[PDB]
Amino acid sequence: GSLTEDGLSYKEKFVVRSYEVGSNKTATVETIANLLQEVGCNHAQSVGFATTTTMRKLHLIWVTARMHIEIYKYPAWGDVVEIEWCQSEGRIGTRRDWILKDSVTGEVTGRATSKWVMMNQDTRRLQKVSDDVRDEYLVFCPQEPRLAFPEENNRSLKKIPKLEDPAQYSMIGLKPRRADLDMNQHVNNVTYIGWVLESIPQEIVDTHELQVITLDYRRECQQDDVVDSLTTTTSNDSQFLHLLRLSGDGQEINRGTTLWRKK
Amino acid sequence: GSLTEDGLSYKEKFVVRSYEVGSNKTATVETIANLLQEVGCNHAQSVGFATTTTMRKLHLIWVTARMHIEIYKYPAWGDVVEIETWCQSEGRIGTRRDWILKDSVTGEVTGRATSKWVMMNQDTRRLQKVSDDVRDEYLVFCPQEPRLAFPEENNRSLKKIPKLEDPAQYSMIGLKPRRADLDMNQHVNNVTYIGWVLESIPQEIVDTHELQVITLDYRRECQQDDVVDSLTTTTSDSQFLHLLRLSGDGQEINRGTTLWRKK
Ligand SMILES: CN1CCN(C(=O)c2ccc(F)c(F)c2)CC1
Ligand SMILES: CN1CCN(C(=O)c2ccc(F)c(F)c2)CC1
Repeated sequence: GSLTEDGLSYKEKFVVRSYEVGSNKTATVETIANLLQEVGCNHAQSVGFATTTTMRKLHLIWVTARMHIEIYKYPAWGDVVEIEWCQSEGRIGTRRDWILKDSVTGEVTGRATSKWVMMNQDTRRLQKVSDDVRDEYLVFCPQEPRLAFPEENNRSLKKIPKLEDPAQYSMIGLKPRRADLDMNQHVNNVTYIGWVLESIPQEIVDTHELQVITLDYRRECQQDDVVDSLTTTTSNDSQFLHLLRLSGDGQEINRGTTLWRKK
Repeated sequence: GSLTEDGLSYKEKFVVRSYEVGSNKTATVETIANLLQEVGCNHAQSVGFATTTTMRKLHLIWVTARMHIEIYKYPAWGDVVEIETWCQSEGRIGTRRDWILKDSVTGEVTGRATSKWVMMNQDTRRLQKVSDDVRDEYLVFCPQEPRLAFPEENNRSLKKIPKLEDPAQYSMIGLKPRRADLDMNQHVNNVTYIGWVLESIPQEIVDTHELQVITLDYRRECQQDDVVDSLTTTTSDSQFLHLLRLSGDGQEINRGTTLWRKK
């Protein structure tokens, strides 16, 4: 992987692995999401980091509030996928975008965008971005807007409602194992995507392909918490409303939507 | 990756990823096990496959009976690990696949693994002896003289494992596979069982020790709709005896042993 000529974006190639594919012999959405986080980490490392010097002084971290992924073609086992930046969104937080391409044809096969908010590591209290922090990362971002999802009214910015009981489908008693934890023993963001998809019926997975997924992150699941995954059909295309909540008290951890197209 | 000059073994390099490491910022044993299966698949493809032509017509497959892994140093996040793999004939009992893991920079051996494979009819699940016809079709891809990752006359890779007796000292109950735990044929990945075994090791052992050796016997497959209980008892460096069984009837699926060294 490497930063581009202007040093304002990062590119990396990945060869799709045997254990990374589903029944279609193409990468799962969870493998794509893992590759997006890997290229994001490599971009932060290449530019000097993604906590800045002022963030470490105040015990502040970047946390994901929303993830949005759109896939036109899932790369097959053995294929090479090329993934390509960050932007300041004022005092609200930051945004990270990705473009996925087939290495052989050069065509865009997917795109993703994510919203990040500033949070104190210890109290877990959200806050706005200060000017000192904002100026420290602006030298690594394009100055003009560069959007993976430019369109006037697009799916990446839609407000998601809260699923009402009873859910049409459900998967109960989901728990993270050590492989679901990151280097700081926190549940990996990609695990929640997998948990959301656990309540989609197998017949939908067998006859449709996942085109879009939008996930809001409200609260972290601790490695000792238990999760329930709920889904209701809202709709050639199928749409679903999703809700992840703590098995006991029913505390919301995530809400999302998926859009699937017939194979 | 590529076959070596004699075409009797295969080598591949991997750069350790951010999501592949544990709290010590080094690859987990599950990431190593995934890399071993990936290099094993690439070796089979490079030599024309690991189901042969007579196996395909007879509805015959290779299944893992035992996996044995020994790690001296886990590669750190961003390091390059080189893995060499080869296969060997073990008469009519079955096949063996061995691996050697090395640090790419120093060239030193950082780990080694061996696995026993048996012939099974894909449909009835009935074990079989290999027989002359299938042996002759894959002997042209194996070294003729013995090449062993674990040569020592009387080593840990060939030890008989006893069955854990109730009550277990430690346990993790209600473990279930999700879609990310399934391979391209919707079967639970072999690496998932390693993770399930490790779920019953207390966190204090993981925090103060490093996993040096793991030996796992595969007796029966977990179906994606089955529920598993993971049991562990200290037998001692620390040693543990392990048992995975179906949550309902208590049917054995796996048995194993782990050896850990103080950090
Ligand atoms: C490691 N974390 C990062 C963020 N995350 C959350 O669950 C989360 C918690 C509090 C918030 F305010 C928020 F926007 C999101 C998923 C996993
Ligand atoms: C498909 N993978 C999953 C793990 N696996 C087993 O659990 C297994 C089942 C029956 C056996 F006879 C046996 F030796 C092993 C086979 C390999």
